Amino acid sequence: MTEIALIGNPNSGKTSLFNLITGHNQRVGNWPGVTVERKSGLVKKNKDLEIQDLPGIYSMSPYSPEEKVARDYLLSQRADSILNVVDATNLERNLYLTTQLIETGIPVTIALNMIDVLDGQGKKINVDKLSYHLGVPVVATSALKQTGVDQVVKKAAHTTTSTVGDLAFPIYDDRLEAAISQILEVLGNSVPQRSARFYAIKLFEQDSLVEAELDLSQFQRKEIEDIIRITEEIFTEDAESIVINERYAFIERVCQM
Ligand SMILES: Nc1nc2c(ncn2[C@@H]2O[C@H](COP(=O)(O)OP(=O)(O)O)[C@@H](O)[C@H]2O)c(=O)[nH]1
Ligand code: ALF
Ligand SMILES: [K+]
Ligand SMILES: [Mg+2]
Repeated sequence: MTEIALIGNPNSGKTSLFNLITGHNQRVGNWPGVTVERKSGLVKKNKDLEIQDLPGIYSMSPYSPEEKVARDYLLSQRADSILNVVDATNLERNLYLTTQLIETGIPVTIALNMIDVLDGQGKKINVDKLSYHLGVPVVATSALKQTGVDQVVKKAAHTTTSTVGDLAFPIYDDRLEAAISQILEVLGNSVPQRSARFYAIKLFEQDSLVEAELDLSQFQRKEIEDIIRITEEIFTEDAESIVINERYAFIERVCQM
């Protein structure tokens, strides 16, 4: 059983796609926060695949307990594949979560949803260019028009932890990359090897939840803290700002193409 997880911002159309894929009639509403818990189902056209509908999430640093459900599912390493549902009308903001999903080490396939609205707004995105610069497969989809749904399930099924070798993580400012490497060595075996980069960046971000979940040694805590301090002076900017800016700068470079 291949495990595919529907991850994306709230109101991106995850349940709409789920319902089409599974034949289900799970709750779909035109406001953020309808889906509040996990729901599994089998892919109608390919019964070997199990797909998970999860609540909308703005980032892997959750604000509400509903956002925690999606995060915990991915970090528990249950999912073989991340089907990242992206709102094409709000691309830049949706990609902020995308950068974090890749970092989890679970291969990401993008469903570039609501392509119909984008067509009605008189705009077009070079799908192949976006896919190449992002390092992940991209299929333009519409849940309304029922466009590209089967194709994106197909690709997600072929982009799992079992079929993908080395992954293409988003590369940031080289000065931050040095800090990430050092934290990766400090971390050693305190985290899964697959998700190591995700945790390393979140520890640099001083994410309270990650810090508590990992329960790192006093020696590890001192060295990370030292790595952050030095990198802050190099960047002449606070740790949270460095990462936030570096994600959006990466997003900027990808979108212009
Ligand atoms: N126009 C258009 N609307 C969509 C599309 N996908 C979903 N929707 C609509 O987007 C809203 C959000 O749907 P939903 O599945 O609840 O989003 P979710 O919170 O990610 O599960 C609903 O009003 C759907 O009718 C799409 O591809 N095109
Ligand atoms: F905002 Al939702 F499922 F209702 F992501
Ligand atoms: K919704
Ligand atoms: Mg939903």
